[PDB]
Amino acid sequence: GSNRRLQQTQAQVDEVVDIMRVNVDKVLERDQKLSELDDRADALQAGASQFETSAAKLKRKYW
Amino acid sequence: ARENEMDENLEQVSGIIGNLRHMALDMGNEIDTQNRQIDRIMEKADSNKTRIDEANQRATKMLG
Amino acid sequence: KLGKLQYSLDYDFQNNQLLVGIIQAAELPALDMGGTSDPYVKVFLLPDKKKKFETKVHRKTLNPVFNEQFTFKVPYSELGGKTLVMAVYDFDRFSKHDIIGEFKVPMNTVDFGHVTEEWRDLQSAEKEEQEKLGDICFSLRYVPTAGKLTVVILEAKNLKKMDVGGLSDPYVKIHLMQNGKRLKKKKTTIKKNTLNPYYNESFSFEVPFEQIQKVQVVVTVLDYDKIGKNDAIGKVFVGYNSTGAELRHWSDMLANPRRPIAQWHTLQVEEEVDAMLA
Amino acid sequence: ALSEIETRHSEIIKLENSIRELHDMFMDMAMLVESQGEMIDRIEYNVEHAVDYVERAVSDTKKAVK
Amino acid sequence: NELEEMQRRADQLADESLESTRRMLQLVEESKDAGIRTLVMLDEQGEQLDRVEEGMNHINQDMKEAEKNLKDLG
Ligand SMILES: [Ca+2]
Ligand SMILES: [Ca+2]
Ligand SMILES: [Ca+2]
Ligand SMILES: [Ca+2]
Ligand SMILES: [Ca+2]
Ligand SMILES: [Ca+2]
Ligand SMILES: [Ca+2]
Ligand SMILES: [Ca+2]
Ligand SMILES: [Ca+2]
Repeated sequence: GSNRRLQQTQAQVDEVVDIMRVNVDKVLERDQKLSELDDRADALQAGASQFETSAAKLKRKYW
Repeated sequence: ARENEMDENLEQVSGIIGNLRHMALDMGNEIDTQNRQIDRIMEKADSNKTRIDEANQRATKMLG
Repeated sequence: KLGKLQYSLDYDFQNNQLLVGIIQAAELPALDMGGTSDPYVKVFLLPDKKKKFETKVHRKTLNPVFNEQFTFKVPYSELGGKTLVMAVYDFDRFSKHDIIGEFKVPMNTVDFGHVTEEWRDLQSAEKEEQEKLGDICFSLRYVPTAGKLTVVILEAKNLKKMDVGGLSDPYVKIHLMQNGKRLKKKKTTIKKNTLNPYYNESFSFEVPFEQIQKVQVVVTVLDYDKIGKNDAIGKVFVGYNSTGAELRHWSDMLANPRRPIAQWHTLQVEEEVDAMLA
Repeated sequence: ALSEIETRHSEIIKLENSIRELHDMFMDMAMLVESQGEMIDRIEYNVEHAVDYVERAVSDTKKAVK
Repeated sequence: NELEEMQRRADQLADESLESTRRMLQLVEESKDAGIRTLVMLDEQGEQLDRVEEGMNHINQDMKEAEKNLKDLG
């Protein structure tokens, strides 16, 4: 039918709307987790640099 | 007939919308797996942060 | 040599019809036999695929006079989207009827309120490369240190009809070829009854960076037939002896390590591709 | 009837608006994924520098008890 | 009367619906392209996340070795 094509297409469209909305919110959560992992990564490399400095001190001191 | 061009546009739109449904689904699955992966990476990040901080603490204490 | 054509044009608003006049063509090349040609004029509307009209055959004349008129049942509201095509053909008894020269008038520029009649110099007709076969998009990612080649078959579109009475049953088979020998044959799933199949299927191979410039990747789109040998729709190849967009994508994969590059590619005919595969 | 063609027109425009919402949703998706790609690039940078610094510290601590 | 205007109203509204369908086709095509690019970006970021996790693993092993060396110095 002619109206049935519209109803089917409309149903599929709204379905992909729901799915894509869930996906977009999932990408919001992913953005939060990536900001947190960004901060933890920067702080981690900073502390690793400090531990490299202290390790250099202890090496040049005890060797 | 113009109604024929309209219905053809409707059919093409419908099929493309279905393709967008498959794309949305695979996309969602990949997003979920990458979120779990980010969780693992953050756990390892906290563990390595603890180890590095403790090792630097003892290393600084051994000064002398 | 560019000839001339004298045409008439008028619209009948009462019966909603297009009156096309073929008067005479002038300055025709000496095609066909020696000295004189055999011209006949085929007239048709560009958007419509309706039955093409053709004038009478005039024997041995470079300046033929037709003085014929045709009628096209066309609504005036839709005529804004149409274009009139007048093609002057040459007649050959034992050979293909070579076209002498055609030209087209867009109906959006014609004022049918006043009777139209014009001389127009003919132009050499454009030619199509081949029937529309289709495009296929996929991404290429290469990491030299591990030697892993990730080919993510993304999708395809505008594929040619294969099964009789139906659209297509497409699937993708990638062959890793070298020295004219098939090595690894991978294939994707069958997406039934579609002209725009979607895969998003990742594949992987072993390619050391010492042989990267000596391997060929053959992406072949084929149609599945329930019974019999599955006819092939088209195929492309990247790597050695690659040309144009293929060498472009390969160069992008080489210039971009540890990163995927998504790209479209125009399918070519299996015969010419297999010919380009030395 | 003009009521029939007009209602058909209304349903068609409704489908168009739904497809517009899905469209803007897909574009927003691509944008967010892009920005996340940038942040991921930065995280990868920090992690690599952490790999280098950790490797240096481990080398020195290994060479200290020698 | 308004009979002619009614017929032309039917053809006009039909034209608006048809062009609406054309707009639909363009919009779903653009959505299609943006979706594909989104998928490829997700692949790149995914492999990058894998190599980042493996990097965190190597950091963990190396830092464990340095912890052992510090326990030897102690
Ligand atoms: Ca969360
Ligand atoms: Ca969180
Ligand atoms: Ca001839
Ligand atoms: Ca002849
Ligand atoms: Ca077939
Ligand atoms: Ca078939
Ligand atoms: Ca396009
Ligand atoms: Ca992954
Ligand atoms: Ca992992």
